[PDB]
Amino acid sequence: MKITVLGCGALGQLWLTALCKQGHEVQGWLRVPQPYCSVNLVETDGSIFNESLTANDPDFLATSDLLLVTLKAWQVSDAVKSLASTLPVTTPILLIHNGMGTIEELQNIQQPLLMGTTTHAARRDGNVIIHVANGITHIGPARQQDGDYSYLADILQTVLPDVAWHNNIRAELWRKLAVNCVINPLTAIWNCPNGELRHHPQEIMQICEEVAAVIEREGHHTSAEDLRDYVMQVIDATAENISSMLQDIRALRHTEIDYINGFLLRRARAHGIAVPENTRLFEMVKRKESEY
Ligand SMILES: Nc1ncnc2c1ncn2[C@@H]1O[C@H](COP(=O)(O)OP(=O)(O)OC[C@H]2O[C@@H](O)[C@H](O)[C@@H]2O)[C@@H](O)[C@H]1OP(=O)(O)O
Repeated sequence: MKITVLGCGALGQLWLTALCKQGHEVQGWLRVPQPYCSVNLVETDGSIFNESLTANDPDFLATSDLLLVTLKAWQVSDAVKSLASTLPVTTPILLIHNGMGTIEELQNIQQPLLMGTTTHAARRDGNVIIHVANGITHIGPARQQDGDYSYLADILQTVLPDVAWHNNIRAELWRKLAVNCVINPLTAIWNCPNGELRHHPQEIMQICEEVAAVIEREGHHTSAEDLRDYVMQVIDATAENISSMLQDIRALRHTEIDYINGFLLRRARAHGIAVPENTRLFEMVKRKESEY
């Protein structure tokens, strides 16, 4: 299959590598055009894939069977809209990122729009990407109009196992969002590893009470206790890690906060829910951001 991968960062190079290894015809797409896309990825078995791949070829884009989008949330919707007039109107667009609210920005996309999440881990070390952990990728329809593109899960399962189609991808994304609304801003504000959050059960539960209220009203049934329990399992699993948001703060990069607690705020507003703690996290990270 012919794929354009938008984003040639860690996740993009993971997908580009896996795709090349199965003989799919690929290119990269870079927001800041460069003559080619550098892929330099060390697999779980220590093998190296180091390859310069085509980038930003509009004819390749125009005949691609899939646009696979691996940008950070705040980069996604502008980049996708800028390509959508070139991409054939039947060609699916699959977004994989953390955070939510890009779909709300892509309502007028005429292409099938899909969203995805994965538990693969790919970490940048220098100019090298390391495939740290294998995992599971779930994809499904982004909006109610988007139909059955499960064939894409069947193809991608042979590229980067495991992949499954989930019509209720949106419920899964909300549950991930709930965890992200806790771990990311608290770690970024407190400049601590994820496991330190254990010591703030009151603040966690309060964030979870707020998120559960919003999720409930969005039509997905959940509990503050269920979200808290999932937050603690994720914290337990990543106790020593430095969060992506804290890494962003430490490196003086723009964060994903507008698509994490920011998105929660926009959805809370729309349902008349008061979210005082999420608001504080959001404003605090925004303050930290505009010191650099
Ligand atoms: N397992 C996953 N499941 C669903 N989404 C994932 C997963 N892993 C990452 N992503 C997301 O894809 C988007 C792109 O992530 P990367 O490929 O890591 O971005 P990029 O490579 O541009 O940035 C990575 C290097 O350059 C810095 O921007 C960053 O801190 C890192 O050292 C973000 O929303 C990234 O999420 P986040 O910003 O790392 O929380």
